[PDB]
Amino acid sequence: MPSTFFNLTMAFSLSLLGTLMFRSHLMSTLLCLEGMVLSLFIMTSVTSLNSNSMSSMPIPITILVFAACEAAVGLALLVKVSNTYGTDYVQNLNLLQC
Amino acid sequence: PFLDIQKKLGISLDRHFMFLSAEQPYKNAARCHAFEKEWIECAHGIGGTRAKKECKIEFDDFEECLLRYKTMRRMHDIKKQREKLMKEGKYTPPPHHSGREEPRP
Amino acid sequence: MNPITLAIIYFTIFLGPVITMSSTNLMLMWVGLEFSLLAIIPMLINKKNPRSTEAATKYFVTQATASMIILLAIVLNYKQLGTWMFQQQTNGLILNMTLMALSMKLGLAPFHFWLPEVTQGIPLHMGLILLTWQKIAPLSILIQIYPLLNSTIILMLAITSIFMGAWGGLNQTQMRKIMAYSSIAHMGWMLAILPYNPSLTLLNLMIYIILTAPMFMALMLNNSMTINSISLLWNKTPAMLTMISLMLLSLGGLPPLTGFLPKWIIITELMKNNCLIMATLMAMMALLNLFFYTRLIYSTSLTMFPTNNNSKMMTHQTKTKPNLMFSTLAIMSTMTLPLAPQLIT
Amino acid sequence: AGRISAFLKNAWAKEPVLVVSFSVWGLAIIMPMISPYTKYASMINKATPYNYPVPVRDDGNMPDVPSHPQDPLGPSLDWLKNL
Amino acid sequence: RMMRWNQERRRLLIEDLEARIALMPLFQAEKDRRTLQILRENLEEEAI
Amino acid sequence: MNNYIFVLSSLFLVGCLGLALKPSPIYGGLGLIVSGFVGCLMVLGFGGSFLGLMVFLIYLGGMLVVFGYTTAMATEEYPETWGSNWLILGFLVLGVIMEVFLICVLNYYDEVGVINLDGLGDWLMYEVDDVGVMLEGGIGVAAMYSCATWMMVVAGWSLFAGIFIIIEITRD
Amino acid sequence: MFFINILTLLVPILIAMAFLTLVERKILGYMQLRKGPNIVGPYGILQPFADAMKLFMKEPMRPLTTSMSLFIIAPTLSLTLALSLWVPLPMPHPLINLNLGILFILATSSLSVYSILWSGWASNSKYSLFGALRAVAQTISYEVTMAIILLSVLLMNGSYSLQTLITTQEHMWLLLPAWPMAMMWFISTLAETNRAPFDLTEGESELVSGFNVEYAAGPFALFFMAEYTNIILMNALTTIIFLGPLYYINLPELYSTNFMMEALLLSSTFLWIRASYPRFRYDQLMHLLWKNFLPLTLALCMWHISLPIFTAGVPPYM
Amino acid sequence: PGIVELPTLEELKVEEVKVSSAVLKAAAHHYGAQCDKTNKEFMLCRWEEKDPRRCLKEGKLVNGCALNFFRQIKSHCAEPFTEYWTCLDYSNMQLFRHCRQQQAKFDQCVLDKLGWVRPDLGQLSKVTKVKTDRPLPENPYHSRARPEPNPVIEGDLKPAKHGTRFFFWTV
Amino acid sequence: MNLYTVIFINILLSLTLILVAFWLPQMNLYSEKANPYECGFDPTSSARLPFSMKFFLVAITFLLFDLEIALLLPLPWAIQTIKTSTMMIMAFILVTILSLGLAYEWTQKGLEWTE
Ligand SMILES: CCCCCCCCCCCCO[C@@H]1O[C@H](CO)[C@@H](O[C@H]2O[C@H](CO)[C@@H](O)[C@H](O)[C@H]2O)[C@H](O)[C@H]1O
Ligand SMILES: CCCCCCCCCCCCO[C@@H]1O[C@H](CO)[C@@H](O[C@H]2O[C@H](CO)[C@@H](O)[C@H](O)[C@H]2O)[C@H](O)[C@H]1O
Ligand SMILES: CCCCCCCCCCCCO[C@@H]1O[C@H](CO)[C@@H](O[C@H]2O[C@H](CO)[C@@H](O)[C@H](O)[C@H]2O)[C@H](O)[C@H]1O
Ligand SMILES: CCCCCCCCCCCCO[C@@H]1O[C@H](CO)[C@@H](O[C@H]2O[C@H](CO)[C@@H](O)[C@H](O)[C@H]2O)[C@H](O)[C@H]1O
Ligand SMILES: CCCCCCCCCCCCO[C@@H]1O[C@H](CO)[C@@H](O[C@H]2O[C@H](CO)[C@@H](O)[C@H](O)[C@H]2O)[C@H](O)[C@H]1O
Ligand SMILES: CCCCCCCCCCCCO[C@@H]1O[C@H](CO)[C@@H](O[C@H]2O[C@H](CO)[C@@H](O)[C@H](O)[C@H]2O)[C@H](O)[C@H]1O
Repeated sequence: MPSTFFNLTMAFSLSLLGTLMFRSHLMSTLLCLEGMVLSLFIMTSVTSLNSNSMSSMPIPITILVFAACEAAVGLALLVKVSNTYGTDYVQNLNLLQC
Repeated sequence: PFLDIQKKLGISLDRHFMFLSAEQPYKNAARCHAFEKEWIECAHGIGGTRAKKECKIEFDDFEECLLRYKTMRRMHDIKKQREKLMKEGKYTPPPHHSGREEPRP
Repeated sequence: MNPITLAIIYFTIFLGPVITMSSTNLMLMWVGLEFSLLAIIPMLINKKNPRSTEAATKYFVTQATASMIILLAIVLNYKQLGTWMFQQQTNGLILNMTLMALSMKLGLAPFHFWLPEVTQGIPLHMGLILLTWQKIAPLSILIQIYPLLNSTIILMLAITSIFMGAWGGLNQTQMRKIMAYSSIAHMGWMLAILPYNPSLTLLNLMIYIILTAPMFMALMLNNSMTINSISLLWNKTPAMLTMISLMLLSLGGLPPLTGFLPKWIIITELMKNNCLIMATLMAMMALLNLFFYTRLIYSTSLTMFPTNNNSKMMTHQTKTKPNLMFSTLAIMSTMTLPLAPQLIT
Repeated sequence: AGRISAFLKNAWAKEPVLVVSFSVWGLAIIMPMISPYTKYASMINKATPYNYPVPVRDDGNMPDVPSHPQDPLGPSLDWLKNL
Repeated sequence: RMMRWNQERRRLLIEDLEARIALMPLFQAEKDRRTLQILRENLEEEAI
Repeated sequence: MNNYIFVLSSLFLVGCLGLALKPSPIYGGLGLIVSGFVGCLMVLGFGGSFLGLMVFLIYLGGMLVVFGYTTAMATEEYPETWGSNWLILGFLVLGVIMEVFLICVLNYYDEVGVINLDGLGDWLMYEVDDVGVMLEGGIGVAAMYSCATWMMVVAGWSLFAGIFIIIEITRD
Repeated sequence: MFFINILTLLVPILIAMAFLTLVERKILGYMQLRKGPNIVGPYGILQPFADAMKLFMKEPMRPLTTSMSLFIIAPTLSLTLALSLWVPLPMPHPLINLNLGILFILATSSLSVYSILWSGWASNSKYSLFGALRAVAQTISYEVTMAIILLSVLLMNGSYSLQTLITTQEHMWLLLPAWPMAMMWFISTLAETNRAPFDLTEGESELVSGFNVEYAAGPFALFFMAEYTNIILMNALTTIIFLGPLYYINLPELYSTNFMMEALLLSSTFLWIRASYPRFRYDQLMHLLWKNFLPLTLALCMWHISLPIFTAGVPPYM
Repeated sequence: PGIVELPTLEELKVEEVKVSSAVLKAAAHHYGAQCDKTNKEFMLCRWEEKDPRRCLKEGKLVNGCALNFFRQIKSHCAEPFTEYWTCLDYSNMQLFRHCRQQQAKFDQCVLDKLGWVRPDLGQLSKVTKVKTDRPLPENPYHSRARPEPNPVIEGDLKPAKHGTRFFFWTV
Repeated sequence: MNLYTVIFINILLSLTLILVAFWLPQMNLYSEKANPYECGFDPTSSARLPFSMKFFLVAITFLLFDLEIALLLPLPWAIQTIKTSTMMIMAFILVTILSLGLAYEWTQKGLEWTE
């Protein structure tokens, strides 16, 4: 358990680094936001199982429920960004500086 | 909460599964139910600031049951001291620790 | 959008903060933060043009990343203590990561660069919602854990926000940016006093909301986004100049207007705790707000900028705005200092 | 009251999947209300003994708690055998 | 027929669970002793 | 078998390292499936079952959609792979070096606290009702229908509203 | 002794898979008024082995535009998951006894869609990309209903264990209390396995060969072995779930023989269906599943939630 | 800080009930209705005491009665019993329903030979009351004294002296 | 352990057949053989260019419905509760809002593919 949380927590940090360090595609930054959901879900699942807290096992499911909605809303926005410039490159989303 | 509506209406939307010692399905206690139930009863009514000092005994025990830092430390020391003796050659485990016990029942 | 969508979307926008505010469990507080994030997105991007799409995108990736960090705090805390609420014994680093994430959600500097741009790409009424109602949920979480917050992080964020909000707003000709930087500066005041007296953070929030609401309503009257657009008010809605000016001075903290009360009481309570240096810089940089609020007043009520020929048609027509709420919020947001003892406590 | 029959016959002719879907959806919400067996669903689940029935200390004021399980007192599952 | 066969299976499960309950005292007595010896046997080796 | 869980969490870590370097979303979706599968095996090792297979099921349908969106919106002429660019290839290799270093280092200065390589496996399952019957994670997750019904209201409403939310976002 | 038990699963299945290719070509034959294979061996029995040997001596293809890592992985994954779907099947005792077998079947089946996607995408050809994006469309079509149909049937069964379906159907096929879900279940399995009238990913008429157009030789052979293994499995699964074979604890040989007869018969109906109908349009496959099956499946889910409640017919947990 | 007290290996010695699970399960229903009082006191000891070291006597009387119960079957109904559990052992879940014919023969041996009646459906899962002379523990959790509450403040409200006292405001 | 063994055995067979397929045949590679296929003529453009998805709205609606499967899959355990009235009422509502959500999308031409 000790070794697992450290590896899981560092997994969350790597995805937070991935999310905070953009490249071209906006879709790739969306997949890092799913790397974070997966890390958090696995931590919560292991925590609840290790402590035998069955009443907390609903909570990991809601994380998946409220993580899909973001993935859906994120993908819906990615469609509107593509319908404007023909790609999902972030460097195009810069009109608002002025 | 910031708007104690649940407390006002007397309902419980999410108040009843806040901690380990809460009710579980089919009356299955959680790990460290005894310790947590002690800590929450110790720190009840005296407030957070008093509880941080006057229920330190209950809390440090619950923290030890939940995370077992001292237990792993202690069992690390016993196994590491035995590793040292066996390399020198001053200790051979018993038969019941080397896979040759007379099993119970 | 059809009435079913509005009922569903506007209910969800309202629902989010009420779930965060009424919830004992942290995961349900997080759930309310998700409802607000998801349901505001269609509202922001309704006009569907290149600018609102960028605004709704920058907002989503900012607020989703901040959500994941908050959730990590809620989960690392459940690992440490087996409970779904922050305790006095919660690890220190768990609390700080919650603070930085929530400030990222509020727009506090240095996590602020998103807010002025998002406010710029969206319609005025959704800027009103975003700069007002959307701040209550992150703030209600923070007020629930004020005994735990590290004051050094809170004061550096507040000092930064008061400075950046002042400097940022000084360079803006777009009204929507002037409102975003106005927001950033005021959040600095709410946050600076949070670990000491959370009641004064609610006073400063409420007074800011009733000042920021009519100000948007005033710009929504003629749909005026620039300093030159708002300069035509003398030839369009001259009846509005008397209360735009006071509200701008009131937002500036000038006595004897209601907006002096929040700064004055926060400074008073900060120095009850010996927070002399921070309090002095805060009040000294709030002076910069008044300068670019004064510049706006110069352009609208204290001078008459050149007007155009087509504005004569505008005068022949009859307006049905503003409503009865604008007048009620204008008076209460400016002429209520003599009721100060009834507002603080 | 007269036009509806025309509509329902129309839908039943050309959209039986939806007419079947609404009927089954609505028939599933009525059947628990009127069945004279809906009450046993809880009872049978309550009569399934997963955890150990931890005995209670007999102080002396327990005249309706069996001493031995084969006593004529206590909850009985005859209604379930003969169900 | 599913109804009548599921009800029969509920009775069969109750019989099978009552068998377990009739025996938990014996397993619980054995679990205690088995666990206490194993803890005592580590204690006799920590001392060494 | 004493290193089993440690290896699964080590594989999970890499899958998110590869994911963080962000090659073409065709491969980023491949890392999420393998991390999703690896992570599923961890929840299984710790005694879970329903929670393990669900996160694997849900992420299988998510990457199916994500694949459809990549070929339509996030595809360029020369999709990048982890070996495509020397600089990314450097940080994937270097990233694995660091963990071999951080684990070895942090294991040296505490020996038990964080990483206890000396005692991998000894501390996986703490307690377990040996004579239990009702212990599957499904029973705990199923409490949403009786005890934590509030969880399901917000979850159901989240999804219900989302249909209205996306139909308006994507509307022409 | 467990390794010998793998042999008596993976080998009979692979032999049975091959002869399904022969039975397909002869049943399609006689249905078309011809004879199908009957020269390569007595009545063609050696024809499957000739095709296999020829395909593994055919030169394999490494197109210059192809992404080789996924190009190779995809057929390997395809055949692995086809064989792995079999280890939990109770006949009547399974090789691997899983508590949530039904989810293992659902999850393994879904993951096999990525062999179609990755192969098609890795081919870097237009026809192979058309085939892949039909795999995406086909899965989005049948996935939602297929899981819910299983949920409805399992509320009469009590668990996700496959071995408990044997005991549920001790006195009656689940086909009777559930024939509406069996009808919808059966059509899903034709969509799950890319079988006519749903062979849209391949679809030789419109796409030259769809996802595997750039595959030749032994790598292409693995894709087919996977396709025909799945046919037997999905019909074997349908036989367990809905047509419960006779189970006597004293005659386990009876259950297997009866299980086989019904699995063969259902496998034939796949070949019968392929000879009888035109191919769906893959946009119309979505409309079939979302506008017909899904409204019915949700209603039946609500019917079967209430049904055990108002008849006091809740299945036991164990 | 303390030294955990553990019983010595000779405090834990009893005569074991070394029979397979099918043997127990075949005799489970009669045994529950014969060794009930002894069994019901050990469980009361265990839940009341929350300590396995405190019930190492009631738990050896559990083994005392379990062995007596089997000695009564090894002297009246050995062969009817051996056909029954040997047939219960075959099934992979050891289900009663595949041996209703051998079960009947074993019941019709204990009933006539020993007078034993099989408990009906639902009787073994009842909650019974057990009489014992063991004292009731009063602090089973070994808890300390709960810290005192903050003393309440007595009195009736009076208006605030000189009003709000807020800077220069009078009222 | 068995379930790990049987799947490596499956993987090794799939690998073993893969190796034989590549190192057994006699291979003759030249550029014109290994070009992509396009019905006999040269491709006019790479196959990596964007491919418009006419069913994208249904794709993301699959995600929302996919997670609503994750909420119905605990039902087999949930019908074992004492609180049968609650379990059933929550189940009916959940399926009914999934249906109400589906009806809204159907009537909004959401299930129709974009032309
Ligand atoms: C240090 C070893 C530990 C593991 C390290 C990897 C952790 C994960 C980091 C993920 C982010 C990668 O960080 C990366 O930063 C580089 C700049 O360096 C940026 O990348 C940008 O510049 C680089 C450098 O020219 C280009 O190669 C790249 O195509 C472009 O997008 C991106 O913002 C991000 O892709
Ligand atoms: C704004 C909050 C207050 C209102 C509270 C919510 C209740 C609203 C009740 C009024 C409802 C009217 O909402 C009704 O929505 C439907 C879809 O649902 C719209 O109808 C729409 O779908 C139908 C489907 O057949 C088609 O004709 C067409 O695509 C479109 O008109 C109607 O045009 C509108 O009349
Ligand atoms: C318990 C539930 C709580 C429900 C809370 C409801 C809060 C009140 C929401 C008010 C929303 C109406 O406010 C909003 O008004 C503005 C005008 O200012 C309109 O916005 C308008 O902007 C410009 C000009 O103004 C037009 O070109 C545009 O097409 C139009 O949208 C919006 O269409 C309407 O939505
Ligand atoms: C995707 C890449 C995955 C690769 C991940 C790494 C796999 C290898 C696991 C390394 C983890 C430590 O692996 C192994 O752990 C054991 C106990 O668990 C350590 O400790 C072992 O030796 C020590 C003495 O040194 C003794 O106390 C005892 O024999 C045992 O504890 C070993 O020194 C180490 O070799
Ligand atoms: C305006 C927006 C909001 C409107 C929509 C939401 C309405 C609320 C619907 C959810 C209702 C949940 O209802 C709430 O259920 C919980 C458990 O589920 C009950 O709470 C119960 O929990 C457990 C049950 O085992 C007991 O230990 C506890 O003592 C008891 O209170 C509450 O008494 C009931 O109020
Ligand atoms: C917004 C979406 C709304 C659409 C969906 C609405 C669904 C509403 C469903 C109402 C059906 C509830 O049906 C109700 O079932 C419960 C239990 O199942 C029955 O209740 C009965 O059985 C239970 C146990 O099963 C007994 O403990 C109880 O004393 C008895 O009354 C009620 O007599 C019946 O009325």
